[PDB]
Amino acid sequence: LKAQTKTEEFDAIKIALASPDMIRSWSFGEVKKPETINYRTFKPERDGLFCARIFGPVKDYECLCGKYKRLKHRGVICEKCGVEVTQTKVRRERMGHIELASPTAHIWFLKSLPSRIGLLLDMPLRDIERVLYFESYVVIEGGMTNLERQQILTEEQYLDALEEFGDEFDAKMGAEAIQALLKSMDLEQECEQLREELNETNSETKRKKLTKRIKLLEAFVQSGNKPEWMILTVLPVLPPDLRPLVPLDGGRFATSDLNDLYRRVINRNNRLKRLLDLAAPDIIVRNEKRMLQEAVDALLDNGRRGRAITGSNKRPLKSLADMIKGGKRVDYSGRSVITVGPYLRLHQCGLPKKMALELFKPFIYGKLELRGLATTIKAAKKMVEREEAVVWDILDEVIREHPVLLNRAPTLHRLGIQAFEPVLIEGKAIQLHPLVCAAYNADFDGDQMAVHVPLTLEAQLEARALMMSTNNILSPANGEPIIVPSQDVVLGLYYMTRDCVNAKGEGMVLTGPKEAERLYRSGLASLHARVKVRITEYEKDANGELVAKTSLKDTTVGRAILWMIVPKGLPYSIVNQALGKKAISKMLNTCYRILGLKPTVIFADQIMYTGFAYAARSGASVGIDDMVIPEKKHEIISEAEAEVAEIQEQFQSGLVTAGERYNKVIDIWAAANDRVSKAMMDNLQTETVINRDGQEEKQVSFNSIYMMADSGARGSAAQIRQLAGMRGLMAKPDGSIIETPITANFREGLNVLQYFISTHGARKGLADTALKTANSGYLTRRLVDVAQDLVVTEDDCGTHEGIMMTPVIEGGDVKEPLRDRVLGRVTAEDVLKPGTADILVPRNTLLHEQWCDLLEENSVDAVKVRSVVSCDTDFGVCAHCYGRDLARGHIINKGEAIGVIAAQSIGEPGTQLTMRDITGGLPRVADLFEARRPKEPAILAEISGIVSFGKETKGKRRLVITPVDGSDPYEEMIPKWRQLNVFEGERVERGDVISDGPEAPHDILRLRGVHAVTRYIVNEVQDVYRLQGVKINDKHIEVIVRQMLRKATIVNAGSSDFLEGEQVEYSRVKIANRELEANGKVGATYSRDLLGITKASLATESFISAASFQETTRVLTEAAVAGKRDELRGLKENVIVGRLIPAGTGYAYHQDRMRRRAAG
Amino acid sequence: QSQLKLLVTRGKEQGYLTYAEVNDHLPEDIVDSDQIEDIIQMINDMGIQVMEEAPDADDTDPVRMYMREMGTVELLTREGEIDIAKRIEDGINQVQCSVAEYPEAITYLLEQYDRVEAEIDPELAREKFAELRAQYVVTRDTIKAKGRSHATAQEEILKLSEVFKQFRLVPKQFDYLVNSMRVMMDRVRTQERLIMKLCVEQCKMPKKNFITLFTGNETSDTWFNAAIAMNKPWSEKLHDVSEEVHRALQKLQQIEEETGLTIEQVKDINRRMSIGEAKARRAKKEMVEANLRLVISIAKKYTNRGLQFLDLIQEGNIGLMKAVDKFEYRRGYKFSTYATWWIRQAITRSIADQARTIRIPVHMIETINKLNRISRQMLQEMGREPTPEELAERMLMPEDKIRKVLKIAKEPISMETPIGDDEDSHLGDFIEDTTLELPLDSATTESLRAATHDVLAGLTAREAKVLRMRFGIDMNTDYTLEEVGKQFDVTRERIRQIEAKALRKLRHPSRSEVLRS
Ligand SMILES: [Mg+2]
Ligand SMILES: [Zn+2]
Ligand SMILES: [Zn+2]
Repeated sequence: LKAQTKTEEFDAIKIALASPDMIRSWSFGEVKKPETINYRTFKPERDGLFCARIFGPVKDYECLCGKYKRLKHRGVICEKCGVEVTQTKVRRERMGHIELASPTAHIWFLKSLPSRIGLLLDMPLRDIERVLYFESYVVIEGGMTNLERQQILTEEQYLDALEEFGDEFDAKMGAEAIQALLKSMDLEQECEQLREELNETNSETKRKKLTKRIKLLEAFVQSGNKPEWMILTVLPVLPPDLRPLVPLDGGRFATSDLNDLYRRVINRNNRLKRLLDLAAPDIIVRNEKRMLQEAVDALLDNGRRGRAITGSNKRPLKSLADMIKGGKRVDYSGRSVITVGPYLRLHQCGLPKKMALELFKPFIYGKLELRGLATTIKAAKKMVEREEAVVWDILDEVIREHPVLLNRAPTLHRLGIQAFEPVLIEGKAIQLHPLVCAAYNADFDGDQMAVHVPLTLEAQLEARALMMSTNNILSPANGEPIIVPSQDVVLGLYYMTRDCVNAKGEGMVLTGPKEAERLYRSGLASLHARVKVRITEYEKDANGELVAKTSLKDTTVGRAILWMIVPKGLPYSIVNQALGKKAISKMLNTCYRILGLKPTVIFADQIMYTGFAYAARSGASVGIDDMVIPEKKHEIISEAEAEVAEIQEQFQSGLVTAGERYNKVIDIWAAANDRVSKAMMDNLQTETVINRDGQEEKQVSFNSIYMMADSGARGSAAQIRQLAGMRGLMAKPDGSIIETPITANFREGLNVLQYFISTHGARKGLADTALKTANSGYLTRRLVDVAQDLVVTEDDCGTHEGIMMTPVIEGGDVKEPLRDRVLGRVTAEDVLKPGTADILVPRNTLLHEQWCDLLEENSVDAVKVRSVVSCDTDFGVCAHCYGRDLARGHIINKGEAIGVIAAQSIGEPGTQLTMRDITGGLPRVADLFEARRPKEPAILAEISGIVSFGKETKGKRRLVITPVDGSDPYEEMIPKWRQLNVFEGERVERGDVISDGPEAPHDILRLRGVHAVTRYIVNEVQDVYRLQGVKINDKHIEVIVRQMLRKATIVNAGSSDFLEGEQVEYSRVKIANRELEANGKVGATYSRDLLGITKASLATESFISAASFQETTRVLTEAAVAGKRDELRGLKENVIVGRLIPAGTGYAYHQDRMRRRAAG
Repeated sequence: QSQLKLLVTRGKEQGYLTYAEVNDHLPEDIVDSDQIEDIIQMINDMGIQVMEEAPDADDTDPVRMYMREMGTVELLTREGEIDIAKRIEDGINQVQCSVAEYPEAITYLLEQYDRVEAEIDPELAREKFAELRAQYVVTRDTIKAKGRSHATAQEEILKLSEVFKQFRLVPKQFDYLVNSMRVMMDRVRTQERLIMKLCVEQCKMPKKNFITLFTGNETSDTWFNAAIAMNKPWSEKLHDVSEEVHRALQKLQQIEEETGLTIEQVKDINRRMSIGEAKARRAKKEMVEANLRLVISIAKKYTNRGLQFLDLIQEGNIGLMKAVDKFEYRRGYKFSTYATWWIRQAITRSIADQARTIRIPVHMIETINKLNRISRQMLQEMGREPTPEELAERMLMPEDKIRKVLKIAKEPISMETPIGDDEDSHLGDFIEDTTLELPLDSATTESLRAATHDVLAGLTAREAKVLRMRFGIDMNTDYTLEEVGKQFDVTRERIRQIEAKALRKLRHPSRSEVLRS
């Protein structure tokens, strides 16, 4: 016994046509005058676009005239002027209407791609429907003689036909004619007869138009809308505040264009009404009716046909549709230039005093009046406005454990916004932790970040348990750590290793911490010698705990003191025995997998502090003498220019092919470039001599430059090679290579010539950078648009099937192994063992248990693993099937948001992808996702049979292959162009190569298999990441491939209607509920279908979601025709409506409300 | 064929959607803003099947389509026009005479004249209205006397008609009368259609028998009782409608008594009036239709001034439509110029008002234009810009009046205007709201309520209520010293004494002090 008649909670929104009476329901009056505001009093006219009686009062509670003023009469209307005196926001929500004389056609249902009003009626758009309602060619409305039912007549034909019969087939012209046409139309009886006729002895020569309209006609009638509402007789009016005319500065009002529109439509409408009472010349009235049509069509949606100008602006007018067709500013916000803060922790950030003061203004006020100090609220404002010492301490109180999350401009992935604990800093700049400075891809060139204050209570907890930086240790893309130490610190820890012989060395042994006293107290060096000390190791096994292990190893001074930082567990010493390079992060990762969060977090702060300090102690610089050139430079160059000299002389005397001597001399310089590059590296690498005890020995150069390169810290071979070696082959704007490489280098002088050559490289470098940077995001938008709706649900289903994971082997002819692609992966089912037992069924391959997959030798290189590609889940994703890979170490928490995290990780490294039988680059990634057929598609054997020619070029034709065996034949079509690969008579299998060329994913999925096509996409999209050298997990590629195969096509006979291509969501859920419902024969077998990102994203349930990205004018229209309703589970559509996100912190909310909507 | 084959075979798929290609490979007048959206819609999105929906959908302008129907010239000469005008006057005269035939139109005009004198020469009014009444009172007597069996009696009736035709009535009067007569006939055919619907359908009486019977008297029950006494199978059903037919006949006879006219002829006079209506209306339409050109030619000069071409030529059509009404062929003046003024006045009296979004009076428009017309010379007849003080000096108005006039000019500006050309600017996006209050301001007002609600607690009842009621708080309507002095016995000064004492109390608490500012 509910039936509440108020504005409560809604579970869904519906969209449908509006009856003229439907519009009347919103009408709080009828606009009748084009008048807006008074010319003198600046007061709302009587019944104009801005009435006070109709819409709302200007001032808050006082009426128009002034008979009633204060809150005395908030429910009663005025005596002299019917002005309901409530609020002024009423003027922001009130509707209102205009009632036209003759009917008018709605521009949308008229001319919006498919003519809805036409296709519903079966009639031409800009051809017949135009000449019939613009008063040109009268139309019929059903006749029982001579004339059909919807033929078009001229004036001459009209009177001739009228004279022959007449007074029994009456059929008007224009707008009201189409109304009687749509009104007279019987959707019911036509839906029957259309079903009868369009099924009688007709092959595929008709079924197209047949199936289309009958599905459309069936839809509209069931939608609830009467085709009468198509062309309106009553056009509703937009609330005044949403199109105001507000006085700016010193007169000069500023209005919206809708006032221009509404004013025109009214004027044209009234002249129409006035002419329908005076003398009515057919030409005059009909023209005015066409002009009302012009006015209305322009107001609803300009588009489209000329664009109504006026308003003095040479620019068109912003109509209703154009105002809703195609960013979100917020309170409690701020931004500032960022700066490094070494003294910080990993969960802390430097937030400026004056900045934080104005940011927590509402919190400072409350706490002030809470404690005392301020007598009242306004006392606090005056108290902080006059920054009164005591206020700052209270500020130190409110920001205590109140997390503030930071954000940088280009937010590619999840680690763009991370939370910290606010730390007051006397300054106007925002300081950041130098570790998470890499996740942001942020530099201190002058880059500036934004800050947000989680106001809500749980919004603070969302920030602390999720967006807090300390929970984001690992990258969501690849399992490896993301806050790993960078340039400055890493050279620091590399300088803390690097065993140097003797030189204040000697093996004076002690016990760890005491060595620290040794280093500060001089005497001994630091990079020596080696030297031995007592290492107290700790290890665990089986029953865990800790097992000590004191011993005597030969480390160095650096390795000894550095050992103090290392946590309780770990292998110890050996992690420090190496150096600082990539293992610097390797050490961090292993610590996380064997320890946990906290020990790893503090370990990072410690390793950060260590690097900076000792690096500062080291003092590695870069004098001009640090980048030494090889002595053989001038030698090698002369030799190369000697060789190329001999070649040019040969070209002079014919001999060698002069057409391509360009290529071979390039190889000479290219060889020459490598010779200098190798020579420079071998020299600058080792060098040195030292003098160990009895002198004479060799290590590796301490050449600062080299140390930086041999320890990450922005120092690669190519850059170094340009420093001392030479800038090699340079590109030419043509795309060709110049045959005179820049022999010189940056250490040396550079000629004006070769710089003007290298200028091209830089220009095309920055420019190409500019394109792929925006093209990267252009991809991410498509990735998200299709994927941001699926979230890991229904816990963990059954099923065992899943792609057999195997090490990516190019080693067929090049040797290149990678076998870490199974970890945190849930097992399919007991994947054997050269003997027996071993691996369980649903056991996820641990980080330590994948290392156990080496104890079973190189024999075991194949394991079936549950993937998002499979998983007999319905509208979500099984937790087991996914994995675990997060910044978190466990499996994904139920109700995460795989889609967005997947897309972000994929489109994040897009920044480092170079666009161009190998396309290569970001564009290559796009084509694989779009599932596009190659420019020269290969062909496959659909059914295994015996190959034979099917009439040598007898068509048409062009060769023909026909693999027939067992039963029934096939006739494939070869276009002579391109050869073959299987002679006649030979037998083929189900999907064999007979073109040996590029494969089409459509054919692969269609014939080879789903595991095959998904394996193809993943292994082919990864292959473009290998070359760019960007690590990204296969799961996320599989995730987008998941709903890349969202829908299918049914082929047989079921409750679903055959030709319709529907998604396996409804398909599986309906085929499971038909085997045991009445009969499996009332259902068919479906067939998976490959569709690209865009083509897949195009299809989605919510009509609100679609109106986000795709053409709103289309989607909103068609979704209006049939009484559709969003209800209401998507992410995107549930964001614009501004409610809880059906995932993560929400999810639980939606599930409760989802089940709640089962009573009715 | 051409378009279909060229479009499909070319676009496969034209790669980067080469729009600027096949649009040139299309017929008809090019450079349109209509055919554009119909190609951007098909190419992508619903590919493959969309390209088959296009051809099957392929298997324009207001003004250009208006000139099309106006193309039907049917122009006139001095002979043609006067001919049409002659038919107009011919139609009109028959209407008035048909009205003059109506005795109740004369008697009502007589009745309403006595109303006028009971409260343009008053004696002249008393003159002609006396003449009409005289001819009426002499014609009225020649009716029942029956002397001269409506032959010479008919002569005095038609003489009375001419006397009525001498009267030059007002448009509202003629329309009211004519409308009244058609309403009367509406009641007549109401009764006729009632008798027919009751006797023919409900009583199963054939339409042949009903037309043969009723057409006679149509009022007396001589036809009804003879239809019942016919002993036909459809005669016995008439008994179930005797009261209805009787009631209808009695009311129709009542109408005979109302009009004082023969019911078997009221249709005749009303018929001829209707005929004339169609005739005159017809000719006037032909008139407005023929001189349709004149509208556009003169409206072309008034173009572009806050109102489009269609609107201008539309008021010129209603401007022309009025001119045709007031004109006679018995006039040396032609129609070509007389209509032109009415059209000029028609649209100029429309460009004046329905042009700018804000209202404006005609004198404003004339004053504003006069200012511009004057200003265009001051900067050209000198060399420098026209100063506002000097420009106001060259006019009858002072100067501040001119200043306020310029504050009404321009539409003005629309919000959707790009400004800083960002991504993307709009003037209406910078417009701040001021009707809303700061949340800070709203919070303090609430705390203020709490402050006052808590301070009046540390007061006495005969002091809290006193302070509360006087300055009107938490009770809406505030009262005065008397309305509070009456409810507390002691009047005026006593209550003001307490009111001041309460204010004395608030000289130490700091709450309301800081709330002040
Ligand atoms: Mg930067
Ligand atoms: Zn009022
Ligand atoms: Zn699953």
